Amino acid sequence: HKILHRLLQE
Amino acid sequence: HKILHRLLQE
Amino acid sequence: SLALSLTADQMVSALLDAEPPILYSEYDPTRPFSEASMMGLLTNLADRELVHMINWAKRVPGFVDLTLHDQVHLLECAWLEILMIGLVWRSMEHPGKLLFAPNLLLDRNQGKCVEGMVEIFDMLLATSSRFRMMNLQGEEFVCLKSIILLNSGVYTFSTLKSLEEKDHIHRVLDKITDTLIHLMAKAGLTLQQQHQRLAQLLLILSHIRHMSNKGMEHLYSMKCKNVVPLSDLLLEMLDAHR
Amino acid sequence: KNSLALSLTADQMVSALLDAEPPILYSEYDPTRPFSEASMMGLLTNLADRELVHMINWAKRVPGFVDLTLHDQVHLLECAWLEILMIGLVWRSMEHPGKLLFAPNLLLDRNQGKCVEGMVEIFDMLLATSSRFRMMNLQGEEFVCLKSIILLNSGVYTFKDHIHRVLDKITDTLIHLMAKAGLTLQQQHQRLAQLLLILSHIRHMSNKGMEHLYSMKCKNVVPLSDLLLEMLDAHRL
Ligand SMILES: C[C@H]1CCC[C@H](O)CCCCCc2cc(O)cc(O)c2C(=O)O1
Ligand SMILES: C[C@H]1CCC[C@H](O)CCCCCc2cc(O)cc(O)c2C(=O)O1
Repeated sequence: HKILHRLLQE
Repeated sequence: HKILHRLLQE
Repeated sequence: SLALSLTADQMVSALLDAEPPILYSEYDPTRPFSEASMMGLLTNLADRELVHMINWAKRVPGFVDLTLHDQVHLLECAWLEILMIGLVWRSMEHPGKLLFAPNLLLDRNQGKCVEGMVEIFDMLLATSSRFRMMNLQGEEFVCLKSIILLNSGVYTFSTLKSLEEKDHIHRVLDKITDTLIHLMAKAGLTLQQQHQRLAQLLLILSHIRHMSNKGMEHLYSMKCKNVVPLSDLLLEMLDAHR
Repeated sequence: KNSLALSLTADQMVSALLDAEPPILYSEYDPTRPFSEASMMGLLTNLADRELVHMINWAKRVPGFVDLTLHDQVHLLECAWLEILMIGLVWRSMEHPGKLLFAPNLLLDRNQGKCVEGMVEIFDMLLATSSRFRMMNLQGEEFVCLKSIILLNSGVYTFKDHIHRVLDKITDTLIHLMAKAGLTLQQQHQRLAQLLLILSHIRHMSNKGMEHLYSMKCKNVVPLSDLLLEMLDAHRL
């Protein structure tokens, strides 16, 4: 749910 | 004046 | 893992192709500088650079072989070091200046416009000077930047399996070392000069760590002083450093 | 003007560094357990103070160091002192997985780290470094090289030509030791890189440690030597 986590996915 | 000066010079 | 199946030429090409672009600042040269606005410019730029950095990281051989949580940790640890090495690289041909962007060159005097900033400027300028002294090559720079991504958090990572995750990183690191030596050998350096230059280059990473540590404390104080709002990404990055 | 350091062979460099090694010191013989935050920090800062005195005398014996001006010697030590203490601690602890051998009679684990606010995080980093060195089979001859590299390198950018030549001589010496130990060329440069990359982590630990020391100064519970206070102040932290 971290922003970094999401961007690393998306 | 620093302890360090004294130690380096002793 | 194709990452470990790359020749030195192929690793260099992969890294060169992965390079993010040089961004412009929204710098309005008519607006008189305040501490709030200069930090406004810098944090805005950092936030935009961070997005490209995340996508660049995905393209560094070996990186996406890691679990997502491991990728998050490595970027959390390395982000400011990676910004900084990039700034220093951009600034190399501008003695006494930091080229945050082609439209935003600042010298140490402008650094004093922000409390606690000038000391950090001086360290960055000294690094740029060192890069210039060494005649650092673009191919060497991209290797070092990928070394930072993979190395900086490798010792601050659960189970015996989480350890295998660390082993892959070390193998990729060794490949990049092989690549650096390959570049130097191609540049006509003797064996002795290759080992010496490799050391010189890797020792600068210690200074980059130091600058990043100091910068992180600076950012924290800016957050506490609350004179420039911080992007949510930047806040979470800072938060990861506790 | 010319430094004797640059004229040394690899064996002479290795021998000079081994001979220069400071002794392993003891902590207090009081067996009172467990510790308090005040008493643990008391023992650690007392030990740091005593090791520092030996460090300043060790540095004077690192080839090329006394060729610098007094002021450059002071700068380098002020910048590197905690890194140098830490690499020494990590080296001493290498044969004790899971523990930090501060002294032969003060061998602590991470749980004991929790006795001090903000300390367990640092213990964990040191323990990781120790484990890494153990897994790389770090040799004493390599260790003394790395330690001298820290002394010369850490402050050099915040000033250099003499220093960089001496650093080069130490790289030559490290490579000498690895070839001597039977490593191929590719293994030598890979190992050289592996060791130097650990120095980045040591810098990180030192920086976290310096913030910890500052907070301890501010909490004003644990007496700190004038020497320790002056080494801390140098970091304007
Ligand atoms: C001068 C330094 C201050 C760090 C501390 C600051 O408090 C952190 C936030 C400012 C970041 C500025 C910055 C932006 C960028 O795109 C690349 C960079 O290397 C930097 C940077 O190095 O900022
Ligand atoms: C665990 C670490 C905490 C540093 C922060 C502390 O706040 C610094 C003061 C305590 C120093 C302890 C110490 C003593 C010594 O002889 C060798 C060392 O490596 C250390 C040391 O690493 O202290």
